[PDB]
Parts: sequence; structure tokens; C-alpha cells
Amino acid sequence: HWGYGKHNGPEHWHKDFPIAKGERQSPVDIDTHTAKYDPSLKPLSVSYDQATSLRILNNGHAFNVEFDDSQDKAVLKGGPLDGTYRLIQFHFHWGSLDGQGSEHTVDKKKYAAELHLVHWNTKYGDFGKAVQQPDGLAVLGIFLKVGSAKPGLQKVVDVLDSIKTKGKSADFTNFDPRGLLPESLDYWTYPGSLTTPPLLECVTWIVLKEPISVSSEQVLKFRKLNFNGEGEPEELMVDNWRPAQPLKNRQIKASF
Ligand SMILES: CC1(C)O[C@@H]2[C@@H](CO[C@@]3(CNS(N)(=O)=O)OC(C)(C)O[C@@H]23)O1
Ligand SMILES: [Hg+2]
Ligand SMILES: [Zn+2]
Repeated sequence: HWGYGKHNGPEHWHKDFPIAKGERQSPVDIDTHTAKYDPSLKPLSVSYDQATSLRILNNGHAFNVEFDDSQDKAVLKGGPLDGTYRLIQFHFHWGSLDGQGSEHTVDKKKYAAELHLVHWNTKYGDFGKAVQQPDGLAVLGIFLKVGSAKPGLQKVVDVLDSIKTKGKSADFTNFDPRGLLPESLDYWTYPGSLTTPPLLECVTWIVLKEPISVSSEQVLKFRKLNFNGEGEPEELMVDNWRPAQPLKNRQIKASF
């Protein structure tokens, strides 16, 4: 099945999921000189105060921190979004080296990693129905570079030991995703897709301009995770990012 290697990676995905070559695929390169300030964009509202994390899971591609999305606790609204989007989970994409790892790029620049905070449009009742809608999801994207430690990330780092291999999960309650944010909420936005199979074209992407910095030791711990299950040959979980896809006449709008 699908992964990120030579034989099952981004270049093969289209065979099982023809939408891979679709009209609004993600990620994309953000050409900063072609992006335009949009005065019609409302203030962005990230409201994570009452967020209820549940567990962390190595799903064989990355690790997911999942949240209780059974009420309006952690929600995204404003910016390009109409209505209320509920936080369901977050995950990262990272590289084998610091000069690669992000999915979106900024004037072709690749960051060390990218954090995706995944939200679903509450007018659709559940996540599963949302992903049948052109405006079903909103993903907040945050670039990571290597510098000083991100204190709000350490609790995630410290648990990766426990979820090394595919299928492993750990309790991960009382984690506050507010500690993963940069100070500015300046962003670019464009309509796009899930960056993994089934590559559904259901996402409003909101990609923050300001990266967070994480330490070299924090990134190294991401890179110790495994793509394989327990008792199988070791395949380090690195380079689990899809490259930039054709913009196809979409417009990337800037909030700033
Ligand atoms: C870690 C990874 C790749 O991302 C997780 C899961 C499968 O895909 C996602 C969405 N991926 S993304 N990158 O936000 O478009 O869709 C769901 C919501 C199923 O979980 C996300 O595994
Ligand atoms: Hg869709
Ligand atoms: Zn992602």
C-alpha cells in the first residue's frame, strides 16, 4: 500500500487515487511575489483554550495526536473560513536532513518540518461527511526550522519512545496545542487537498508565515520513529512529505 519510498511513494499514488493529478492538490509552493493581500479576509481566530487531547499514535506514516472533537472545544474560525471548524488531530511531516521535510515551500524554500493541525467543518456533523465536501476541512500549517527548542513540543518529543513502531499508541491527555504556535498569525491561504491518500480535495489551507523553531535534539527524536511495525526490519520514519504540486491557476491570498 502507499507510503513514501521509491516503490510506493508520491509518484505512484495516482494509480490508486487518480485525484493525485487533480485540479486542487496540495502541497504547493507559495510564491510570495504572486500571492496577494486580501482585504476581504476576516481576522483569524484560533481558539484552543479548552482543547481535549486523547492519545498519540504511530500510524505508520507519521504520528497523530488526536483530540475529543465531540463538542466545540478547540475551534478555528475567521480568516477565509465560514463557520466553525473543530480540531480533530495534529501531525507533522519532516525530513532526513534539516534542509528538507516541509510539504509547502516558500519561494521554493523547504523547511525542516511542517506541522498540520487538522479541523473539520462542524456544519457536516462528523469528520467522515466533511471529507465529502469541498469546504469540509481546514488545515493550519506551521513551518518548523531548527534553532532553539520549542518548549510546547517537548511533551510530544518525550513520548515518541513509547510509540516507536507502526500501530503503537500512548495516552496523551491534557496536551495544550497553544504551545505549538508562533507569535504571529500572518498567513497565506488557498484551496487544496489532503497531502496523503486518499488526497481528497476538501481543504482550506491556512499556512502561517512565521516558522516555529525547534531544537536539533527535538528533530532528531522525530527521526528515531519507525515506519515499520514491531518485530519488522527497521525503516526510519523520515522524509514523509509530499512534494509541491501544480497550482493550476488557483490564487494564494495573503492575510497581511
Ligand atoms: C500523519 C498522516 C499522514 O496525516 C494524518 C494521517 C492520514 O492523513 C490525514 C491528513 N493528512 S494531511 N497531511 O493533513 O493532508 O488525514 C487524517 C485526518 C486521516 O489524518 C491525517 O496520517
Ligand atoms: Hg472534498
Ligand atoms: Zn499533513
